[PDB]
Amino acid sequence: ELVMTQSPLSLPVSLGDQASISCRSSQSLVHSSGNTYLHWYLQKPGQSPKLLIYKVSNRFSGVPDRFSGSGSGTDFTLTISRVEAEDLGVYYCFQSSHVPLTFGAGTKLELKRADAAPTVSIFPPSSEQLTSGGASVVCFLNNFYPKDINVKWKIDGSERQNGVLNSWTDQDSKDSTYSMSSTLTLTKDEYERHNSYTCEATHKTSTSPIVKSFNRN
Amino acid sequence: QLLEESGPGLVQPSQSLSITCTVSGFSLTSYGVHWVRQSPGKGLEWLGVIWSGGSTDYNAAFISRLSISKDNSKSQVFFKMNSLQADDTAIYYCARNRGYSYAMDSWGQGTSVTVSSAKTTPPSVYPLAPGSMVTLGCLVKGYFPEPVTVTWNSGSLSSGVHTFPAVLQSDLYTLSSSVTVPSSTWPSETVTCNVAHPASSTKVDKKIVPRD
Repeated sequence: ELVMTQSPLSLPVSLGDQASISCRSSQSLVHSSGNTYLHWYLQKPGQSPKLLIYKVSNRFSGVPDRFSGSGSGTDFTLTISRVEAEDLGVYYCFQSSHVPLTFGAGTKLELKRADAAPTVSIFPPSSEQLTSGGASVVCFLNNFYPKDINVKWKIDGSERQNGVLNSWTDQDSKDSTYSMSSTLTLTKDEYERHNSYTCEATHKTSTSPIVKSFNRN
Repeated sequence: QLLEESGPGLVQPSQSLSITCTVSGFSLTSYGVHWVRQSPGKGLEWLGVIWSGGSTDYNAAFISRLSISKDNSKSQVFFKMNSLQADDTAIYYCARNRGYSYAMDSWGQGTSVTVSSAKTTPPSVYPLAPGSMVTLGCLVKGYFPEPVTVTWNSGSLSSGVHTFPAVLQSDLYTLSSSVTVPSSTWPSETVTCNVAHPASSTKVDKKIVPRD
């Protein structure tokens, strides 16, 4: 098949920096017509993708000259000479030289900021939910950076991976941090069967993990 | 140039999805129209296209259940996909082929499709109180379909709020939201989780109070 590999997956930048995003195809994108149908799109949250560069290096209508595309055959690069806030989003390369037409997996252009440790809060099941016959233990890991983070749940000192559901927010608009929510789902009998519940967060801001616990008592 | 998808929103698995793309500002006899979808699990995927000339091209992985046609005089393109499965849940777009560049240039706003056998179900809203700043929460569990809107103190408390994307569990959605306020404001001052689920016409105002 014709695979499009976009690199990098995430690209943290400071406003003003230059950014370079690459796209490599498993086969030459030079089409039999002699044209190279490699294009670049930028997509923002809640919006459809917008065309930036078509046929390797042609800037599309209304696209600022800071954007430029280059490359040939199987290697392509999109360059933003001086990054602006409005450039933040996910970039996708798209090839229409071979059917099926395919998109790269996208590169997220994100804003860098100082590293920040997560504020971790753990919550036992509400009595309301307990009455209903269920049990969810919730843990929030708020305002951290970078987004890479590892959350582990421990029940009576034993690590639990099944029954865990995680959700992550997008980079925050005001402080540029990320937040995450993790929920350990259990049967009420299971929950009542154990006493110590722990939410453990491992982030690069510390050699030591942040631990939050409670005892059902 | 303007493309607009008109679709069903909710579809049950095994059934079919029909979407009509109505275009304005240009002639279908002059520009081909592509269909592309987007889901978290598969990113952007091109489904097929109907060229100005009227011929079609499809992504081999869908051709067995996909059909695209158009009515040049009505400026409408018809998309129909059968035997939907849960992972066909996505945002479906039609986009204009920019002639000889073979790149999509004008896109429709997209129509969100959820493939699910689930029935409309209001959420269970559980307050999350602790077991300087204090973080309080709210668990909105077991609802369908998306979306629900969570606010704090009826929208009066907007800073320090994190509402997380819902996740699917047992075919129902569950999401949480956290708010962080100075500890000198809670519980001295009331903090409430406000949830609205349009589809089931329900709203829930859950006050967050200390435990035990």
